Amino acid sequence: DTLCIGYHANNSTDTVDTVLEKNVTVTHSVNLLEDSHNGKLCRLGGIAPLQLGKCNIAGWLLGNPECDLLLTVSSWSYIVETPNSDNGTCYPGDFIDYEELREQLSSVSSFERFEIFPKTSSWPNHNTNKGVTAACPYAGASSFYRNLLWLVKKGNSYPKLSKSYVNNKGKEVLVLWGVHHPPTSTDQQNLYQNADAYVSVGSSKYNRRFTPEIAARPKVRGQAGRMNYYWTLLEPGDTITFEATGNLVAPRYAFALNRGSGSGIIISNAPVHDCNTKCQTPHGAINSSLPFQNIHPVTIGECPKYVKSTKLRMATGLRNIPAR
Amino acid sequence: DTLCIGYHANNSTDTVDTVLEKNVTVTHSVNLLEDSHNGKLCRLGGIAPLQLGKCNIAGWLLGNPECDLLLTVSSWSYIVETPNSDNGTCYPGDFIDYEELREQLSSVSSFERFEIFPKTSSWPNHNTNKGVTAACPYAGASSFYRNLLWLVKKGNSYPKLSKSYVNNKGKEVLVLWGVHHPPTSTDQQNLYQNADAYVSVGSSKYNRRFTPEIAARPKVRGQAGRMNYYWTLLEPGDTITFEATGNLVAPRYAFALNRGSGSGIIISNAPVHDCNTKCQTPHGAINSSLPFQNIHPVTIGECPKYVKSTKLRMATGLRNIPAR
Amino acid sequence: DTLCIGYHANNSTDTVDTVLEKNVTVTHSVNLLEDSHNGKLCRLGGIAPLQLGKCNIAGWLLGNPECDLLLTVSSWSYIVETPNSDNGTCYPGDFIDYEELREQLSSVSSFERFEIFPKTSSWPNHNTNKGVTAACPYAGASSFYRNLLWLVKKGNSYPKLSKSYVNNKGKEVLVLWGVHHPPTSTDQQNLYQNADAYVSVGSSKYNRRFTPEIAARPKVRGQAGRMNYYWTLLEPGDTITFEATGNLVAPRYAFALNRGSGSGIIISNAPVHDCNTKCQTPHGAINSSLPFQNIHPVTIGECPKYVKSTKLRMATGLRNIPAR
Amino acid sequence: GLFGAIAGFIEGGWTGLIDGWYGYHHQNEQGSGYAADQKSTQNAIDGITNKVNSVIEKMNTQFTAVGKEFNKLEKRIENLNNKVDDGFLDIWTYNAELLVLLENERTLDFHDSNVKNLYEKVRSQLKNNAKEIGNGCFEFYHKCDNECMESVRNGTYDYP
Amino acid sequence: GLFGAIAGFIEGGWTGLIDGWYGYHHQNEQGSGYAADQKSTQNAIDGITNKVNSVIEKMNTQFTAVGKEFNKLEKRIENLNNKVDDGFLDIWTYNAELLVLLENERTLDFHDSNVKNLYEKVRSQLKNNAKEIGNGCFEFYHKCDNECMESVRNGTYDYP
Amino acid sequence: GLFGAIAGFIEGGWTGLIDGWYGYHHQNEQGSGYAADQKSTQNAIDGITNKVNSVIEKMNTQFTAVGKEFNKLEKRIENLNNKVDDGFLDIWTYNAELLVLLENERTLDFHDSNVKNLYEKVRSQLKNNAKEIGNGCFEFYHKCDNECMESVRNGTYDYP
Ligand SMILES: CC(=O)N[C@@H]1[C@@H](O)[C@H](O)[C@@H](CO)O[C@@H]1O
Ligand SMILES: CC(=O)N[C@@H]1[C@@H](O)[C@H](O)[C@@H](CO)O[C@@H]1O
Ligand SMILES: CC(=O)N[C@@H]1[C@@H](O)[C@H](O)[C@@H](CO)O[C@@H]1O
Ligand SMILES: CC(=O)N[C@@H]1[C@@H](O)[C@H](O)[C@@H](CO)O[C@@H]1O
Ligand SMILES: CC(=O)N[C@@H]1[C@@H](O)[C@H](O)[C@@H](CO)O[C@@H]1O
Ligand SMILES: CC(=O)N[C@@H]1[C@@H](O)[C@H](O)[C@@H](CO)O[C@H]1O
Ligand SMILES: CC(=O)N[C@@H]1[C@@H](O)[C@H](O)[C@@H](CO)O[C@H]1O
Ligand SMILES: CC(=O)N[C@@H]1[C@@H](O)[C@H](O)[C@@H](CO)O[C@H]1O
Ligand SMILES: CC(=O)N[C@@H]1[C@@H](O)[C@H](O)[C@@H](CO)O[C@H]1O
Repeated sequence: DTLCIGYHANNSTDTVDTVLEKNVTVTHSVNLLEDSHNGKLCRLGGIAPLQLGKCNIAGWLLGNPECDLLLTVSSWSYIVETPNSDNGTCYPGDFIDYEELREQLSSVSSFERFEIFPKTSSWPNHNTNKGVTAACPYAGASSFYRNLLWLVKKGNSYPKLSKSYVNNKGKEVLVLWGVHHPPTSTDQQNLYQNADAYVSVGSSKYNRRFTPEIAARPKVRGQAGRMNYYWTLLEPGDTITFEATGNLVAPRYAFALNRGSGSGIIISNAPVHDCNTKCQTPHGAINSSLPFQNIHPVTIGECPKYVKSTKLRMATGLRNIPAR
Repeated sequence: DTLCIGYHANNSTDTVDTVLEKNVTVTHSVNLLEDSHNGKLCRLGGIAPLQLGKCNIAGWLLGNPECDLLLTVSSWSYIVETPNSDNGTCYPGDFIDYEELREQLSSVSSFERFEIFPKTSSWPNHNTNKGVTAACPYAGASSFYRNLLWLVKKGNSYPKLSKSYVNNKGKEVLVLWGVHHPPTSTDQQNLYQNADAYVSVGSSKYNRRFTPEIAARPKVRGQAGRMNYYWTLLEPGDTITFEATGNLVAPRYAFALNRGSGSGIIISNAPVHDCNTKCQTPHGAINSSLPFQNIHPVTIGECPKYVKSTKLRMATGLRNIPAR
Repeated sequence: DTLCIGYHANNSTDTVDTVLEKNVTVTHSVNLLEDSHNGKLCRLGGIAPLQLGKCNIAGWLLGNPECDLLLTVSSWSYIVETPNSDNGTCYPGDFIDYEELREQLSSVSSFERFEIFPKTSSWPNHNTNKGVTAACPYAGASSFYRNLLWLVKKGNSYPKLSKSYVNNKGKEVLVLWGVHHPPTSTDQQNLYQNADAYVSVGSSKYNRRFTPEIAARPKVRGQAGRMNYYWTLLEPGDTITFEATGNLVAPRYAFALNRGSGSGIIISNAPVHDCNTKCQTPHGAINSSLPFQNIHPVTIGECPKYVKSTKLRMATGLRNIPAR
Repeated sequence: GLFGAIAGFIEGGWTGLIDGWYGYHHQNEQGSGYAADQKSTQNAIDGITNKVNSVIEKMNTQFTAVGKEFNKLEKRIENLNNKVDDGFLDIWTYNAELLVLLENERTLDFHDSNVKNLYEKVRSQLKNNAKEIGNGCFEFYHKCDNECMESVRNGTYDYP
Repeated sequence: GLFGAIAGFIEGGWTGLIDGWYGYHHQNEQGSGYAADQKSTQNAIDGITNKVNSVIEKMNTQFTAVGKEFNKLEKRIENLNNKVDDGFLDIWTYNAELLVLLENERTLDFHDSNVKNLYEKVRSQLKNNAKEIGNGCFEFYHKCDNECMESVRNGTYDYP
Repeated sequence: GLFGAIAGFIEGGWTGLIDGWYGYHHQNEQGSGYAADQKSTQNAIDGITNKVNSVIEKMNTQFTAVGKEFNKLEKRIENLNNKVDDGFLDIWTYNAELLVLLENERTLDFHDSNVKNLYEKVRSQLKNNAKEIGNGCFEFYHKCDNECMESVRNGTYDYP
């Protein structure tokens, strides 16, 4: 009669590495690295992402004519830009503190767009219909940004304008505007009469003055002139005042922002899809319990810690010695 | 006759966790995590901290009327701001590179305040008594910053002024000043006569020109105008020159700084107290030999490495098996 | 007859530390920490480094008169500045976004210097020979930057100049220029006639206007006036246009850059030497296979991971018990 | 093996044993077969389970982490930001692999130690009533029947 | 136990022993009691002391570390700065807990190993002059008096 | 020693042995000397080699890493950049020393375990044909000649 003491073994092929030996077959192990995604852009918190498509944040906020599709969107789980998001500022110029605005939008889950300065009633003494350009076309015809209003002189007169807005939206209000710069003093006069105009913008915390900078610059989209874009976040209860004797591209629509942490902007060519997830990456959604993933470092929602690893298997059983 | 080999055991209740088993009672252990403080703001190096109280760095350096208490302080172990440090720039305006100045003050252990431009002798041709405002009150009456001098025209004349200072303090000298911006050209003339004034400041390394920006802005503390604040650190032996034809809020007092690493600014509501410590945190002082602490990440002096841990006990003895 | 089981031992004196015991003599070990260098600045990729010597990036790019030695250099493995690299902007002034330019040069392995605006043919209507100053001397005589051209009025006339350049170098082109600021309106007229001049620079993406800022500033190198320096990277195919009615220090030479990652600028007093290496540090070259080094954190090429360690020896053999 | 048991003095494993990691074979008159040692196998399962959970606990969850843009004159901070992202990325990848690498060694040794102990336990139970054949087998002297084998397993056996 | 001694073949501890971690009981004619093994206990104390000190050495002291302010147009660097603070905070918390967690295991095994070795040492000293009862006890054959017990302890005993 | 062998029940090393880390002495009639145990020594060399390589693998190569300049109004980012450089510098120095410190302990225990196992292996080979003297020596009963010793080494011996 005999009694032996031994240990388990099986047909497992699982392998793990150790300090002293590589490729050791084990009886049981757990993979800690997630490496699969559905290659689709899904919704988080049951809300679809905002697909800017051919437009970029600039084109969206300013209202580039090629972004009308986005006009009715006002809430999203995250913003998506693509490798072909080129429609931004159709009229050549500098967008001041643009990256900063993008950073700001990263914590905005939605807004209430409103006509801060109604077009048909806010400018009794200035023309509001000739503000179009071939640089910002729509349906082949000259047009302009949907959220700004290019004001020009009325009957050879551009009186000092003064327009203010008091914020009672109970939240931050994003106000955008522009300053135009004709290529010649002749154009400066055709558009605004006043040779030496200025634009002035101010609130309790914002204060800035702008001067036309007349000069011909290399043409871009047919324009030798330039148009600079500005923005500011007006606080609840504060007031913003615009004063100008020419060159002001006035705000038309503005946005009352709703903050809602846990969001951002991502660049992806992955297709949006009727689907849900708790974790989203530029390549597609992850659906896993594993502590790690090597899909992508950029992530949105509840996800596994990104890591450059190719393999991360932890041994649970023992060395497998079937000796068959 | 028998001889057995055994191990210690006792009434210890200490517990520690291990990779394989949680909550293991041990015979001896050492707690490595410090989690106690005296909830008081004490002095380091035998020097009291500078309690700005209701004022903030701006109010302190500019000399806001509500900060007279700080006037006689010129050395500290660290600066303290509270949740109620609101008295800063009583006159609405932008304080340029303010955060940077704060960063600069973080390595200043003391200074020698001096009247760089004596009020009663540096401005023979300009008025030095009408520079007050209801925005910076004191004892109910209109007043102004203690360390600046608001210069205005004298008998309907504001001659080009030119004032220079050569630094022989043998150390950096912090010079602060302002540029005023009336809301209307009428006020521009009442205050400075010259419609098109300018302020010019220069040293061997600093060089900047300022232009009045006239315009009515939303009122703040009753002011539709604005006042911008500037500063620069004049190097030993260098010279700073002020030239202006109006709108200059001249320096009155300046500071010769003494650097002394190992200090900073903290925000706290903990009360200052007649006490000493080698380690200070916004919640209170630490007095420990332990390698860690989970009191606060912000620290001043010699302190234990901050960590998010709740427990960090290291086993020294062995598993306690009293088997009573 | 006896048979014993034992272990190796020898005359080794190697020591290593362990969690439980310090200074343990071992039979075999490997040092993982490299701590030796040749104290020389050698070439990488078989290319010598650019030794700015007494000049700094500014002096080099602008062409300070004391840096003629660097004129014929156009390719390097890395740039070297010394504790005595003081020759930069000989004419007092501000060099805008200077650090940024330095950062840009860090990935430039070489360039093709060319005369963007030939001196003897680009300015028919302005003087091109009186642009020298005692602040930028050469051979005791007044001179100026080799890569810029200080234009002044011709026969009491300074017509509006307009000069453009189209980039076909098939790569980024670094264009540098300056804006002069006389100390008095008298000098403003002696130099440029026009009391109210302006300089304008533009491309598809760059757009900026400059105004003379007349004022006497503390003298530096004899100058009460100032000269600000600017630059921009003109993209392939783009065009840069200069327009001015005075005060423009025009570009003379520019640089077509060649990017070539894996390089940078270092500060060192180590001597350049006819030698090669795959790893370079400010103290000297490293030639090792070891995973670590404590020579210097700044490194260029293929090097061991820097670390603050003094010793890093790993035990391979066993505890050495010779018991002699 | 660090403890000389697994793949050591007990050369191989039993594909036959299928109720645990550690067990006995036994070849009595009444018959043969395999039987797993619950006591052992369970304490091991608990320990390993607690180990894997402890590892996962130490690693944090990745929440919203998106990029930032920088303009043409912010190359220095663009790089600083990049240096920080790669920085922590390399740190955590290092931590994850190194932790797993080191614990795999510890886990295997753990099993080796368990087999070893199960043996020594059984050994001191039988004492003189059997001899050590090798390969972790004990050849009895007093013919051990089925209920006798079981007594060795549950540690009751008891017989000087 | 990794070495099968503590909480293993020597089921419990002696609240009675109070001069060290490892010791002997002994029940001679002259009387009973407990006695700690200095040699063992001290080498352990030295090792553990050196261990704790080594851990503390690896962790650095926290000096002046205060925040920074950023204005409304510096949200990107404010976040970069925040990402760096949380970054290292999580790294060090990880390092501190993981180090302690892992060394606690090692420390317990260390003690287990020490008890185990003390036994085997005593065992090979007595050889035939006594038998292994279990629970780490040796029952003598040649009546071992008080000064005889002591000889076993200080490792002098010596008697084939 | 963690396994009680090296510097334990086998007090010292043999400067005489010079073909490996582990070996036998042997004192037969025909003569004495030393002989290294390839099987053992090699498996150890492989393991240690694999260990050192694995450590080096985990550490990355340092490529071009140069400083950045900041003007007088960029002290905040200059410091942020400095906090990041020192930050990772302290992390990696920590990782490097701590890794080496901990593996040195493991390596020494590894050797200790190997000596211990070589002994137990030899021991169970000789069984009754010799006695355990101590210091890891076996005194034979049946006079073991040179080719007899060799049989013990290559594990052939075999003789109940
Ligand atoms: C309104 C506007 O911006 N127009 C252009 C359009 O002409 C161009 O084809 C497109 C893609 O290049 O970008 C913009 O949409
Ligand atoms: C000199 C000055 O700044 N005065 C105001 C004071 O009137 C106000 O009550 C306080 C807090 O609201 O802020 C400032 O101290
Ligand atoms: C300030 C404080 O509360 N610390 C005291 C310290 O002064 C004193 O020397 C020590 C003596 O036990 O106790 C605490 O450490
Ligand atoms: C022209 C120029 O900027 N070079 C200067 C030179 O003028 C000066 O005399 C010397 C001493 O500091 O340093 C540089 O060589
Ligand atoms: C050659 C020249 O320009 N002379 C100056 C000299 O007067 C001055 O003392 C020195 C240090 O600043 O720099 C230059 O050498
Ligand atoms: C037609 C027009 O509007 N101009 C360009 C056109 O040259 C280009 O082909 C097109 C597609 O990239 O993008 C437009 O912006
Ligand atoms: C998003 C997805 O496809 N993953 C699914 C999840 O939706 C579902 O709630 C869960 C239930 O077990 O199983 C996951 O695999
Ligand atoms: C009298 C005075 O100057 N202090 C006022 C105080 O009355 C008011 O409640 C507070 C509200 O913010 O603002 C302070 O400036
Ligand atoms: C720069 C130097 O002298 N070091 C050389 C190195 O270039 C060479 O790769 C190595 C092995 O070939 O030998 C070193 O001595």
